[PDB]
Amino acid sequence: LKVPPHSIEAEQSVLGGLMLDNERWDDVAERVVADDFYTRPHRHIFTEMARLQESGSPIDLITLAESLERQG
Amino acid sequence: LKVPPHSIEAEQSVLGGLMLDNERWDDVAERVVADDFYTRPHRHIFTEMARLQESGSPIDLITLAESLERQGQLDSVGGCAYLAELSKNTPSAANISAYADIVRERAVVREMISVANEIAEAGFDPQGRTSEDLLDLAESRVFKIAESRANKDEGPKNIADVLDATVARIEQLFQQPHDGVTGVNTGYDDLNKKTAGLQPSDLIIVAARPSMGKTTFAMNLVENAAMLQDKPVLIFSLEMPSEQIMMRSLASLSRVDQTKIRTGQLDDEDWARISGTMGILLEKRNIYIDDSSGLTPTEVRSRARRIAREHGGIGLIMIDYLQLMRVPALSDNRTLEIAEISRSLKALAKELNVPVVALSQLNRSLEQRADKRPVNSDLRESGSIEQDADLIMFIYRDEVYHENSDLKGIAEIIIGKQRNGPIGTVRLTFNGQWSRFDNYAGPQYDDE
Amino acid sequence: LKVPPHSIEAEQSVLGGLMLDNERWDDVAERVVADDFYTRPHRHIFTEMARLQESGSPIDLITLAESLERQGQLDSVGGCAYLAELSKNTPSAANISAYADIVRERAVVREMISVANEIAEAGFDPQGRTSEDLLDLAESRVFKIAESRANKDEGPKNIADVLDATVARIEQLFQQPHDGVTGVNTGYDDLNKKTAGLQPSDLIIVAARPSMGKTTFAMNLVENAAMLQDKPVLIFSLEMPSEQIMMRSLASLSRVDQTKIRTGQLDDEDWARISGTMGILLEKRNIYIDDSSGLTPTEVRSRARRIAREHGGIGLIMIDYLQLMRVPALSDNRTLEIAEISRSLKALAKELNVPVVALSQLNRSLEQRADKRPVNSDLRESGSIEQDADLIMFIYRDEVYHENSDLKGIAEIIIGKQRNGPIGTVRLTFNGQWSRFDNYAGPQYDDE
Amino acid sequence: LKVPPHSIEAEQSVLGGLMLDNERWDDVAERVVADDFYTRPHRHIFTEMARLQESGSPIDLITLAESLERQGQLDSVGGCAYLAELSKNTPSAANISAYADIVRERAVVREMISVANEIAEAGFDPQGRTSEDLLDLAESRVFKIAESRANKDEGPKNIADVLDATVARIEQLFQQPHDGVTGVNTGYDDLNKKTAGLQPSDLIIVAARPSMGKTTFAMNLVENAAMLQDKPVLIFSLEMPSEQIMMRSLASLSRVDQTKIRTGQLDDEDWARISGTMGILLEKRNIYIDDSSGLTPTEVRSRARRIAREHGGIGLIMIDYLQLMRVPALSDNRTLEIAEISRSLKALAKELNVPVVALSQLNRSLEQRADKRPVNSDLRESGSIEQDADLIMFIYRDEVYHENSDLKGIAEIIIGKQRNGPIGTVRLTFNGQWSRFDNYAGPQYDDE
DNA sequence: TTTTTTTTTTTTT
Ligand SMILES: Nc1ncnc2c1ncn2[C@@H]1O[C@H](COP(=O)(O)OP(=O)(O)O)[C@@H](O)[C@H]1O
Ligand SMILES: Nc1ncnc2c1ncn2[C@@H]1O[C@H](COP(=O)(O)OP(=O)(O)O)[C@@H](O)[C@H]1O
Ligand SMILES: Nc1ncnc2c1ncn2[C@@H]1O[C@H](COP(=O)(O)OP(=O)(O)O)[C@@H](O)[C@H]1O
Ligand code: ALF
Ligand code: ALF
Ligand code: ALF
Ligand SMILES: [Mg+2]
Ligand SMILES: [Mg+2]
Ligand SMILES: [Mg+2]
Repeated sequence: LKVPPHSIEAEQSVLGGLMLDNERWDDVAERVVADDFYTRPHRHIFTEMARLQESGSPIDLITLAESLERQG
Repeated sequence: LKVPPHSIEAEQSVLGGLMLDNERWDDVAERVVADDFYTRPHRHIFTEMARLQESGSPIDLITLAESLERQGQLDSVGGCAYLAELSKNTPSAANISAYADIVRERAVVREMISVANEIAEAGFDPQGRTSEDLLDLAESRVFKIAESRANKDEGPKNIADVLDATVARIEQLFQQPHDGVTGVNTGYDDLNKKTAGLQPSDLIIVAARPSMGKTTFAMNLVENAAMLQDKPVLIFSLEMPSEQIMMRSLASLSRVDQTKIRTGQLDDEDWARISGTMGILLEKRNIYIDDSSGLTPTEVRSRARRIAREHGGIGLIMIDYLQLMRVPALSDNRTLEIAEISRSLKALAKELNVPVVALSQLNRSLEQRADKRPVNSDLRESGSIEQDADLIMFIYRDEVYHENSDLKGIAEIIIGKQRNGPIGTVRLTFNGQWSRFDNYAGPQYDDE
Repeated sequence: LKVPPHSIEAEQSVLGGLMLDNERWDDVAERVVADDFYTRPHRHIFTEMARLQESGSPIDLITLAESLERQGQLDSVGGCAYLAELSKNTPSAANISAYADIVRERAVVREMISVANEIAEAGFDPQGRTSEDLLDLAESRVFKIAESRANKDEGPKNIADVLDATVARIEQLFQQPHDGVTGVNTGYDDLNKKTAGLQPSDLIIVAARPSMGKTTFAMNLVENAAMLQDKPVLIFSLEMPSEQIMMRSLASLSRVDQTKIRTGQLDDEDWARISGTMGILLEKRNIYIDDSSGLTPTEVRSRARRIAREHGGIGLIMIDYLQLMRVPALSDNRTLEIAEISRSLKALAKELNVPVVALSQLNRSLEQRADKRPVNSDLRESGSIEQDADLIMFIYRDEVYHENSDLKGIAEIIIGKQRNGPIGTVRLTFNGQWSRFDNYAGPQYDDE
Repeated sequence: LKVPPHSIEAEQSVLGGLMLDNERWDDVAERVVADDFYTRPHRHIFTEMARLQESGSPIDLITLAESLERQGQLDSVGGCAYLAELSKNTPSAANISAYADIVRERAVVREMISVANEIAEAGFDPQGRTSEDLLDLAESRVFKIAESRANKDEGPKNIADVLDATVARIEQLFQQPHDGVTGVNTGYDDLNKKTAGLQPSDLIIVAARPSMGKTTFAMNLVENAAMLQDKPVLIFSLEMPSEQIMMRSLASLSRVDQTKIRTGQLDDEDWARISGTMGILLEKRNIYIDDSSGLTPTEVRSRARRIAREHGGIGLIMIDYLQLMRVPALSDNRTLEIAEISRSLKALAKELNVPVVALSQLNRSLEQRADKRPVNSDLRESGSIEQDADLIMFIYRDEVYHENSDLKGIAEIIIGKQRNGPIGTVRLTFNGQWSRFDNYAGPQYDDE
């Protein structure tokens, strides 16, 4: 089982920073997309993050937790 | 087991936030109330908070703890540590609106779930109630749910409210003495008399046959808007590269034969003029160009939003042109695709409160007629282009069709539609060499 | 477990009665169906009985058993022995009707129980659904449940009652000393002669090409109706903001060129007239404006009923315009979507007993003819728009198409369809500056 | 084991009717012969009656038993007991026409099966026969079945018949017209000739564009049928309330301008006419009208059967209109939904033996052509409407499309299909004021 | 399977 090329640490840094700040969303929106993330959990979080952002709502742990909870 | 929905953390944040800043008290109070919480101690804290606010006492930890201790509810809700933890987990007070909005949503869902349980309880056991009564209770409960929302969806509005807003708008328009130009200045005084500028929230359209000056006129509008105000203007050039557009603009502003610019056979005076134009443009710096091809309506909206957010709003956006945009979801039916694009452009204008100037092409049926001036029903593939547009300007140069025309170098701006305003024709001198439309100083010919 | 209420005795008595006396099968069919039975074997037996009866085969203990064996359901239902026991249990079909109603009540109770269960699940597992989605779901389920109670009592039956009801209405109208007008007063004498006002329970339609004046005419009818009666009038402006609608209606009533109102260049006399209009509007307070975009037929019904309930009925409903309404279910077939919208609006008018005025657009095929007067088959996407409307009015302004036309500032209201009246043309004056249509007091031209 | 199709009841009913009435034996003999049955003893009986008719002896129980006893066939046919039973099965001798046709139809089907069996036999065992022999044998058999049917409208008339018809009709015309009609009266003499009335078990169709008199014509047929018979008539008005339908009927029967009735501006003379009409209608009391909306083929069948059983049969059924019925099961394919609806109506029509009139709409393609007269291909969603229809009438009014046409107030009924008789055009006068059609007494232009 | 809206080429009156 050859290891597919991926970097979890970079993904974790990107997801955490976006949680910290909202002004850089554009910086990452152009660069990466939901399909970019390797692990499905990260893919789910980014999709929820995008859904909140395009709704014009603040990004935070509580908002993300509820939004992910809504979709199960 | 099924746990009724609730957000303890959000309940913590809303309670925590107000203790720092009380200015957002109205925002939290109007949005949510103590009945929205799922945990009883939180309801007790908010009830105390509302009482303290009504008493004029500042909202803070010390005042809250004092009130709870005096009332004896401090033990029930915790204490100094518990209330300190309440504010500790708050991410930011500014976000409190979202936390309050979340709390409202959880309460609404709980209210709906309770109603569903009440409906199920009533249905399972008639308790002497007939079928019709059960329908009535369901209707009454549903109406209550739609009643407890407190609008939130812009339902029908009484006429008294509308009159108050409209008369206010007219009164403020009275004060500012603009004398004709309510919207963006077009730069051609004959055109301002009819359009009164490019009004915000409009979908303007410029249409003409190929090589009639459609991109030459639009760029003149963009140049005049940039120099006659201070807000950024955004250009989506899906047809030509950015370099070609700028080569024309230098020729227009500096009034230098664009053949020399494109070819490089420039003299000393031409260099002097171009240097003057460059200084002016770099002094303002409020023009943005995006020459990417085949953009979808979503990409157009996203990029416009970012420019507006960063630079404090937009003043005008131009699209060149409408039919080059793509909607991949609707690609089997070109008629539906064009209708979707037109609707999106109108929606974008409303959202940003900015005029959108989208160019368009024309059918070939115009060329089978004895009279070759355009009409509304010539717009290409135009299902709803004629219906959504609030203003339609056609460019017609008679010299193209009749060589011996008397109107040599006199273009006509035919206003084919204007929702709020008259229609007519405007004559402008066309200097193709400089890629420019100028005011027609000649004698005014009455329009029929 | 929560066993749903049921009465197998009524089902068994009905089944025995059908097998004994097949003549009373109508009594069962007019109260219950195959799916009303608590036990599935009863449902299979009823369905087989219906198939046999529809084929002319008698419903007895032999034919039903033979049919079940051929279809293979004889094993699932139990066999001939179960049918034999059902025959023994039921004495006679003398009281079959009472049992059928009980089974209908049980079937209804099972349905409302299921609806309550579904709603509870949705609240417990919204799966991301917003509060509105469940609200509309609750409304639809209530409407479906009440549907069985709408028309389930009587069918054709009497004619004597039809004559009694009809003659009574003629007497009421005869006694009432009205001047030909029986519906809402349009405000234009020539139009009242042909239409006799906007009749209740009708679907009126106004159509024309872009910028012909569909909204200008429609708002004039709204203003005249509001001033000439007391019941509220409701407006759905899916296209223009409420503010723009008010500016037009403020210019029409006060007769002030709307150019000044829009631009704010008003003198003292204009402010006097606008003040007079505001006084009159605020005295009545029976106009409601809703400018939400993209409303489904369900939302239109919900908001219309709420206004009627609060203010004791409606007098007129205006929609601007048909094609802008949405039906997400039928979002693939546009033709079916338009057909559904038209059917719903006609039903809404009948339900509330109030004329509904819905505007519409026209095809481009009109613009390829020598005679450019609209006809019924020009309505856009119009599957059943022509087939459902009770009255269709077209707006034609000749001066738009011929600059030399003698009819300058004259509009023709072409009545393209009317089920219960003549068709013809009515000529009015168009004052665009004021956004108004006026009676054509000038010389009258007989209509061929 | 596949049992060849047959109709035992038809055989028994035909035999009994012949025994009772002897003057109609010729009609039965021409339509069906002894060999056309399925059971040998019944064929023997028919041979006995044919022999008796050849000798001229009366045909009845006594004569039939005498002939059978003399020939020894009395025991073969079960004796005199079965001879009496044959008449006991027959309700009446007048209805022998339908039973004889069924016997002929089964005979044709049996012959087809035998030919198919012979075809399989030859193909399975060529015996040396070339493919040409097999094909020629098959072709000859097909022609025998097709040509061994008699009937009418089966080819070009020869010369001898034409000459006799020419001289015969020339002689008759200059003396008297000699109109036969001899059909289920529709009230219009010119229409009875081309249709022989509305024959039972058919599925008639009326089609036209919106607002063409489609409902006006159907109501006139229902009224005329009601007065000229005693059997009840039924109406399913899925579009207009019973009040509006009754208002039109009062205007039509009493010949009163229906605008006055709608607005109530009547006088003493008009009230006298209406009172007279109400007396006549209540005297008969044989019209039933249902205004339920969105019915299903099951619901109409149940209601129609109930009315028939209560009052002993239905003389006519009218539906307004076809496309408005609903079939929830097939609620995804409209084409299949309409196909099921049309099939169900035809099944009901033959099941009750009563004409069924169903209205239908038309496409918009009709208006595209230069000739706007409808054709059978214009029926809307016509998956199977044309196939099942036994008679199709289109309503046309040239005045609608041409103001200067000389056919003012003239409506053409275009028969686009018919089982028996020709297809042509029938002119009528359309008095819209009274919501009525009248016989075209004017110059009867020769139809080309 | 049916109804709708847009292009482009031919033939006729
Ligand atoms: N140097 C020049 N001299 C004269 N005419 C020119 C020159 N450069 C461009 N034009 C003219 O300007 C016209 C407008 O071009 P353009 O705006 O690209 O048309 P559109 O964008 O409507 O297709 C063209 O018809 C072209 O002939
Ligand atoms: N100040 C004005 N002077 C002259 N004509 C005007 C003025 N304001 C509006 N109009 C005309 O009134 C018409 C009204 O258009 P509108 O009511 O929007 O039609 P629709 O609603 O069918 O699109 C427009 O065609 C416009 O040209
Ligand atoms: N008083 C009247 N004067 C002239 N024509 C009338 C009058 N009343 C009704 N009509 C005409 O009778 C026709 C009947 O239409 P209708 O039968 O409802 O159409 P459909 O064929 O769709 O059922 C209408 O087109 C209407 O114009
Ligand atoms: F060349 Al073009 F619109 F025809 F830019
Ligand atoms: F602008 Al419109 F009908 F064409 F309101
Ligand atoms: F008026 Al209709 F079918 F078009 F009854
Ligand atoms: Mg261009
Ligand atoms: Mg409008
Ligand atoms: Mg009708």
